Amino acid sequence: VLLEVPFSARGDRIPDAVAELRTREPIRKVRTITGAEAWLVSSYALCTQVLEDRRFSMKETAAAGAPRLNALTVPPEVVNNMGNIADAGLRKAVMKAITPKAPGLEQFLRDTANSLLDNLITEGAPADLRNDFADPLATALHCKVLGIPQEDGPKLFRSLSIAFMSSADPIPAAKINWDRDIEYMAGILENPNITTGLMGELSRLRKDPAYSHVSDELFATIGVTFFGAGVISTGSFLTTALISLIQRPQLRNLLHEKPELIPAGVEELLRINLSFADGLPRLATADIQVGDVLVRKGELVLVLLEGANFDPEHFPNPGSIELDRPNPTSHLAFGRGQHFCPGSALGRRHAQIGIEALLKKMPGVDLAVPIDQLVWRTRFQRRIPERLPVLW
Ligand code: HEM
Ligand SMILES: Nc1n[nH]c(-c2ccc(O)cc2)c1-c1ccc(O)cc1
Repeated sequence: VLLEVPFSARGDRIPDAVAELRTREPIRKVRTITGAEAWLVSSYALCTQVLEDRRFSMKETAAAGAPRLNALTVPPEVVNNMGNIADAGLRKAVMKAITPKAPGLEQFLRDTANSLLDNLITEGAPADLRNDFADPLATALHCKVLGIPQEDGPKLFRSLSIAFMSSADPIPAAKINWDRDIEYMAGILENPNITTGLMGELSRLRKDPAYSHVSDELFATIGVTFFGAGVISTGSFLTTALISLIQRPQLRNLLHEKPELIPAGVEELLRINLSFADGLPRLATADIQVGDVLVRKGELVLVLLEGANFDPEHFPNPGSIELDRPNPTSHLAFGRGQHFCPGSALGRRHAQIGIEALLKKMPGVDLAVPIDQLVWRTRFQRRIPERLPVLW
């Protein structure tokens, strides 16, 4: 049969297959889990082209009858969430509220990381660094950034193992959790105690005359989607970064010894990250030449981030973490172009502070199981181990 995507849910190694495709056929046809055909793009040059040409549309991926990567877990209008935010005149305000720059926010991240780590040391090895460190760090950060109660984090988080599924078919639970989580965020907008963070800001703008015709549904949706995307993305990235560090003891020791190099190491950890389980989907809105292929209007294109980020033509010795590259932020871990991640700085800070805190508290961190014993989540939009058992 035609080559099927994805190739592997493992987030600890890139398949050899990826370099062979990039060399032989850096754009080629594949079949997705729904049985649709798509073009898989796997070189830095071609990934960048697709991402920088808006005629490859994000929004149009949601059109009825399109070839699909996977089934929607959001309303179709939510695929255009950033466009809807810009159209409501809310982009600057949202972007400002999710920077890691608010007074106290970095200290709160540090404090939270340290407390989680003290609790694991009290309890004794083995510790699970996903469920008991990275994901609670992510969840606490996002409650603080949104201005919502910390104690509401866990129930919101538990929606995410369904919300970020990569399924061939619609998921009944996704609707149940979406509607419940929208109702919660609508209640937050009406709650006078919520005066800080992204929700406190949205709540003020909602009652300002310049935003009187912005819908209550959009305001709630921003809350739900920014919580879910940020939590899943920071928690998953930090988890798989910790694997890459733990398996580079020389690097772990360098960063421990010289923590000022942590921002450069996180940037390399981003470059090499396999967190995104699928290419980023786009729908062609015109006939467009990409390499040796004429992509036709209506066809699905999948931009393979690791294809670009491990391309030796751009990043020589791609599989090695080198802290002195001349082009260190030029990876595609946060995307490129119109839909460049709005949370990028926040994501970087979360990882930096989590890593700094772990290396200080557990300088001897190591896996407590052979690496092949990690259980990789399937049929999900992220690659993540179900547990990350460590000792120190
Ligand atoms: C290390 C952490 C993160 C990584 C690796 C990541 C990665 C990405 C990538 C690759 C995209 C582009 C998707 C595409 O073009 O199809 C994206 C978009 C997005 N990110 Fe992130 N992200 C992270 C953190 C965050 C955070 C913290 C938030 C929010 C608080 C966030 C919110 C979103 C949203 C809302 C979009 C969609 C933007 C659009 O539709 O134009 N991300 N992210
Ligand atoms: N691609 C996705 N899969 N699942 C979601 C999502 C986010 C939060 C939820 O509670 C439910 C689904 C998304 C999502 C997240 C952020 C967006 O701007 C648009 C879509």
